[PDB]
Amino acid sequence: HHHHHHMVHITLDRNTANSWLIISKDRRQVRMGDTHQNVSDNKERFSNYPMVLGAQRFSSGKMYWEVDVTQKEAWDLGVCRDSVQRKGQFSLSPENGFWTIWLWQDSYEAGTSPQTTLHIQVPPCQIGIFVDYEAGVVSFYNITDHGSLIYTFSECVFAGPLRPFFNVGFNYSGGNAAPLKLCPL
Ligand SMILES: CN(C)c1ccncc1
Repeated sequence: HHHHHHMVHITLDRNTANSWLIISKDRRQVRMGDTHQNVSDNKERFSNYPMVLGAQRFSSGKMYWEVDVTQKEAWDLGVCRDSVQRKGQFSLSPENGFWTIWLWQDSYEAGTSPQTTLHIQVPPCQIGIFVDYEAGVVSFYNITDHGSLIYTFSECVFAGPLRPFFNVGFNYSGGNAAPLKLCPL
């Protein structure tokens, strides 16, 4: 792909984070802690899952960023509406305001409803995410495999400002402690 020149500097919004997450000083890395991280509750925090939003809001234009997923067993990545539900249980779907892919149990899937199987020959260590607001497109790229396409959501109905979306996943297995990292431009 040739989307790299739309690169944006994403930072994580502490206020939106699940209370077990640990975000680095530079706001560029996040991991699952082994306990509550001693923050007050607020209506922005994702309560049920290890999720956090980027601080940046997008309502026009083309945007690109990259995320490092090295040695993780589970994660979700993409974008979402600023007004997605924070509390309780929900599915990641465009109907609920999410445009995402994930790794789960050794398979990759796109967060359609129902979910869609992805075909990845080279397990990615870094994921590229491209948003074209005007066109209604969200695309995912395999940076480890020379930028090959993973998935395109088209005919997107964003219906609001968009925020970068992250889920570090649970660590029930003891094999999923590694962070998500926003990669330098
Ligand atoms: C429904 N399902 C298998 C998942 C959804 C989101 N992230 C991971 C898995």
